[PDB]
Amino acid sequence: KNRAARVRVSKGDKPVTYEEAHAPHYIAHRKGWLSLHTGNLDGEDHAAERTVEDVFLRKFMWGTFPGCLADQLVLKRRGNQLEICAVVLRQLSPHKYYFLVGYSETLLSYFYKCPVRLHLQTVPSKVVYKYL
Amino acid sequence: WLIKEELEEMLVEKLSDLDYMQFIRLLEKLLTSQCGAAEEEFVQRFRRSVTLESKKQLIEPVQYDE
Amino acid sequence: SFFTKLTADELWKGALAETGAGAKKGRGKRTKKKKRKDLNRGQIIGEGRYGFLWPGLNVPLMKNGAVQTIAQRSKEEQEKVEADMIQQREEWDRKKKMKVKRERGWSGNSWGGISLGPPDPGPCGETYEDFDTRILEVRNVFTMTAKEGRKKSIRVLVAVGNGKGAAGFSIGKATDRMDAFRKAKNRAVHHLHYIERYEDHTIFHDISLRFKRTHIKMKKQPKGYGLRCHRAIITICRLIGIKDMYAKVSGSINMLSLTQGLFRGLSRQETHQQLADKKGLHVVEIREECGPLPIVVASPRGPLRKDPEPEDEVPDVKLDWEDVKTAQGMKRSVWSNLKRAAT
Amino acid sequence: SRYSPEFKDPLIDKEYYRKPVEELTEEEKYVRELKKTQLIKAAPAGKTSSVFEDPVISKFTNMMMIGGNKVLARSLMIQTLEAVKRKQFEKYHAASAEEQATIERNPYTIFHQALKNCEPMIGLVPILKGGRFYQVPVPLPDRRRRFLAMKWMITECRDKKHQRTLMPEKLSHKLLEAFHNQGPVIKRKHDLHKMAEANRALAHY
Amino acid sequence: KVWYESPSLGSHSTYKPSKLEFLMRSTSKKTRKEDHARLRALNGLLYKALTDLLCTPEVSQELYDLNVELSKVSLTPDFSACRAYWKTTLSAEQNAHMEAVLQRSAAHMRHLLMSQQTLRNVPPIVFVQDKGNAALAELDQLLAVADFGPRDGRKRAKPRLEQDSSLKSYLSGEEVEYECYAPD
RNA sequence: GGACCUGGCGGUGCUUCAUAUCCCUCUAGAGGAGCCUGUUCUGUAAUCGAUAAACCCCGAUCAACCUCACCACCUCUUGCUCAGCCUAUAUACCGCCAUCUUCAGCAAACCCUGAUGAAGGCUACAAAGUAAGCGCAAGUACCCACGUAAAGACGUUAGGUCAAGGUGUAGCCCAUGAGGUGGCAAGAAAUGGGCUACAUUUUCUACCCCAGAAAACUACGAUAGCCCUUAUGAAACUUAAGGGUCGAAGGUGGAUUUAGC
Ligand SMILES: [K+]
Ligand SMILES: [K+]
Ligand SMILES: [K+]
Ligand SMILES: [K+]
Ligand SMILES: [K+]
Ligand SMILES: [K+]
Ligand SMILES: [Mg+2]
Ligand SMILES: [Mg+2]
Ligand SMILES: [Mg+2]
Ligand SMILES: [Mg+2]
Ligand SMILES: [Mg+2]
Ligand SMILES: [Mg+2]
Ligand SMILES: [Mg+2]
Ligand SMILES: [Mg+2]
Ligand SMILES: [Mg+2]
Ligand SMILES: [Mg+2]
Ligand SMILES: [Mg+2]
Ligand SMILES: [Mg+2]
Ligand SMILES: [Mg+2]
Ligand SMILES: [Mg+2]
Ligand SMILES: [Mg+2]
Ligand SMILES: [Mg+2]
Ligand SMILES: [Mg+2]
Ligand SMILES: [Mg+2]
Ligand SMILES: [Mg+2]
Repeated sequence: KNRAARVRVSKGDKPVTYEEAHAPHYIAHRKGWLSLHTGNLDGEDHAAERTVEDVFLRKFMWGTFPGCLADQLVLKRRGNQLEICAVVLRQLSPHKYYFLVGYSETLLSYFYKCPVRLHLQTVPSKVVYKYL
Repeated sequence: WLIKEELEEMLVEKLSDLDYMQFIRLLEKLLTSQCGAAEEEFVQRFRRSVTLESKKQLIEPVQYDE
Repeated sequence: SFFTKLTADELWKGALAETGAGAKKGRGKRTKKKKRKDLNRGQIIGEGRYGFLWPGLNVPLMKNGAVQTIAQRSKEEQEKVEADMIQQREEWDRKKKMKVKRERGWSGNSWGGISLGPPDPGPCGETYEDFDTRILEVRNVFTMTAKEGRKKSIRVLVAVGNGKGAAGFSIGKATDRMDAFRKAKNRAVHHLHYIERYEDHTIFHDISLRFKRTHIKMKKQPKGYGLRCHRAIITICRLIGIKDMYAKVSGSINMLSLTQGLFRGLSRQETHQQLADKKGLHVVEIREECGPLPIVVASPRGPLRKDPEPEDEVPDVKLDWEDVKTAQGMKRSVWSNLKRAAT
Repeated sequence: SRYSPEFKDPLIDKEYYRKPVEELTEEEKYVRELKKTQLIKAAPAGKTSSVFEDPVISKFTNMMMIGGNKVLARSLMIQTLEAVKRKQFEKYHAASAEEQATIERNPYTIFHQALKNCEPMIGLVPILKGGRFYQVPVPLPDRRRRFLAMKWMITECRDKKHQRTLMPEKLSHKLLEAFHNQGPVIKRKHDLHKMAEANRALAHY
Repeated sequence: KVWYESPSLGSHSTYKPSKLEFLMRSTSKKTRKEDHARLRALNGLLYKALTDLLCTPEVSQELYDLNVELSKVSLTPDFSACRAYWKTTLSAEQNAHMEAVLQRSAAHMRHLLMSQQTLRNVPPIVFVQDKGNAALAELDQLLAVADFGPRDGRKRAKPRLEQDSSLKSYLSGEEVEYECYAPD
């Protein structure tokens, strides 16, 4: 039986998001990609470097906004700009979100030597697609 | 005849397969009778026209050279 | 390596080992079990070992109307913070260690006799706060299955009652013991019997019946006698509202046969008014504490017969040798009439 | 198959279409109006409307084809037909006016009659009764008889007994032998029948 | 009843073996053990009915003279046709004559079964020659025609005694708004 | 010990089936020969894992050093790391999978029957079942609506993997950790898979299908052996390519067995 990225049936009490509810074979059919860049296009270079950067940013944001992320990050690259789009919860005070936005944008801009912007969308609770 | 999934929408209910057959067997039993105009508009509500594509080959235009 | 690290959920799912051939068939038993702990629980965003004070994250942004600057706690001031967090961790552990202990049942490891509370409120704003639920039997049933071998399910017997004559029982079956508890108690309140009680404390007459192989003999008793009955009958009688009764259970001591045999016998007891109506005579109670005073307990609603009830010089009623052996004093048992706790 | 079940096989027969309407029956009229609504498979590259088309030779050619080499299989077939015809023209010119009348020079007539002389009427197939397989002499369907006459002819020519003889010379020699009720392939037919007669008592299995 | 069980709850239900019922029957339904008995008994009646018709002179003088004997009769559970196996005679030519007479008679036989209305709803009757002698007939017909050529101990605990602490965990411990803009 | 239920099993009955499918039928193979490669066994100072179906050109879309985890010898000790460990346990696990599946079922929550026993719950001219969800299906990808992919639940085999990585428990910490040099990986033998053949529907050349020669001890046939050269590399009797020399077994392969609509 296939296991990869499959939330398995339970008793009907497990809330899953739209992304979590779709196995890998639905990628590009029902669900899109969580990162968009040019490294994986034919004739394009530096796919290895874009991949390492993406793995880091997901870990960095998970631990930088602990308990706040309500969904996976959407990473967008245009030119040398890096845009990080995150769906977050509404538990932390707005002051702490502004601190972490200023802190994270600056630290990541100096780490990867590119202008980095972080876009936060707040939701009252994790958006549930279905109960598996 | 309309399919079970189309009957299940006219009625807005869930139907069994044998429920569908019983309804069709009862409509066929109505056509064989001397059904009038009032009994003919009713049966056509459950008849869906089948649009058949023509297998006739398309003819290319006849052109002329210099 | 930073990139080889995983999230807490992945780490606990692995460490706990709740999914696996060990947990499929309970092939592994857990006297020592890894217990999940939330390690982000008491953690404050911005607080680290170095003790830096970040304005707007872990300390207030403005102080005295001016924006605070980056600062660091002194070595001494930081030890106190660390010590305070360790104590808060043991205090939290102490709060979880302090769990209110619930009363036991017929025995320390028995489920029988334990209250489950009132049945759940029905969908249409129905409530059963007046009813109490008691467990009578919790059994592990083992089913041999075509592909999965021996599987373990739970059969539970529970009784419900409001203490004012309305009581019932239901069987519950589920893979989990707490789902069975829900099914039985909720189902029991839809199969309630009404039990007639003499003066709201005892039965109307002696009841002797057999259900399958379980024999139950019940005796009407005066106030203050208490419930001197099989422990399950005691539990059921408290739900019904019977305070004074003697019962003797012989033959097969099957909890289910005993429960439904008991409810069958208590539901078919003729009251004094029913006896008066059936025979069109007065029902007169003679009490030795009241001497020869005749106390009419029930009178027929319809006309009153004029012909006395025939006085058979000798009744052809069947007697219990146990009752006769006792009345004569020939019944000697070291276990009868023993001192017991109030029931 | 890449054809949905709705696709019908093509009917490649010029005469079937030029037939006048009046000659048609009410059943044949229905089949013709029906096919106008049906999906038709593309005609295979093997068969055409050519007047020289022979389905039996086309089948024999495919049973000789090794590894999809139709060009070579077809070349061997036409070389066999040319070799048969030349052997008969040599037998014809060397014969007397009386014998000439009995000498066949058409290789297609020889090819068909040679195979028909090798078709086995009855075969041995193991029908099971009582927990054991008994080679019961069973009738052979028409398809099986024609197929066996071809497989036996092709097998005999591929036998290693022939040393350095090219296939068009071997096959032509076997066809003319079988055309005269002589040869190894004819013996295989006779022996199969004789074996089926010795197992007549086993027809109950 | 007998050791053979006949307590069917739906005993009074009217047995309706018709081709139409099969199309409205639930294939999901699983046949009862006694459902076969109703089919088996009907097949016995069809055997007795055909067998008796065969031996009476009047129904068909051609049929009576043949002295046909039926080996077996099994109606299809589909109800499309009533299989009627007829024992094959050793005489090769006589197996064709008997078969030909049966096929012609079969059409009239179906109407004559409606005379016995209880068996009225009979499917088209089909006669099958017993291959025991018939299969050999085909071979011997080809055999003569054919050309044969010019002749010449880890302790396992009891599952019921397995100890559990679910109660000990239960008895040990009872298990453990205004929203405004710009809040300060 | 009695009765009954379930499961397992039956040298257990009947019935209908399998569509490249259990048997026969159809085509090309394996089983015999050489070679290539895996495994076993033996051997070696000298890894490990897989290993009936469901291992055996398998982890490897790949080992001359490196890789490397092995062996021998030498060396280091807060050590690339707020150490390290390819040490034990896949019968503690996550992760990713095999398998039936070339399946169609699993199932919460309710309801009813059996006296409220373990248990059971279907009949369409219907007799107690209703069922969210999951799977199938649908949809999508590829050239269609076909086909092929993909998908394929729950459960089965404590199936595979602690040596992808991570990690529970236990163990090592001047060693079970780290580094350096050199070295191992052979074949009495057996066996799996594959390649090349045994030739004439062939071999060589031209050509890419109207040709000329070859055709049994100078034929067909080694991608083997031996010798030389070249390529890659710091390093090549070793790896690969090419040339020369050599011209062997093999003459179409028993029981048995594989794949294909
Ligand atoms: K059994
Ligand atoms: K072979
Ligand atoms: K696993
Ligand atoms: K591991
Ligand atoms: K470990
Ligand atoms: K081989
Ligand atoms: Mg798979
Ligand atoms: Mg105790
Ligand atoms: Mg071999
Ligand atoms: Mg090995
Ligand atoms: Mg091993
Ligand atoms: Mg292993
Ligand atoms: Mg295995
Ligand atoms: Mg080395
Ligand atoms: Mg090495
Ligand atoms: Mg080591
Ligand atoms: Mg395992
Ligand atoms: Mg499709
Ligand atoms: Mg697939
Ligand atoms: Mg699908
Ligand atoms: Mg294992
Ligand atoms: Mg070491
Ligand atoms: Mg060579
Ligand atoms: Mg060099
Ligand atoms: Mg040579």
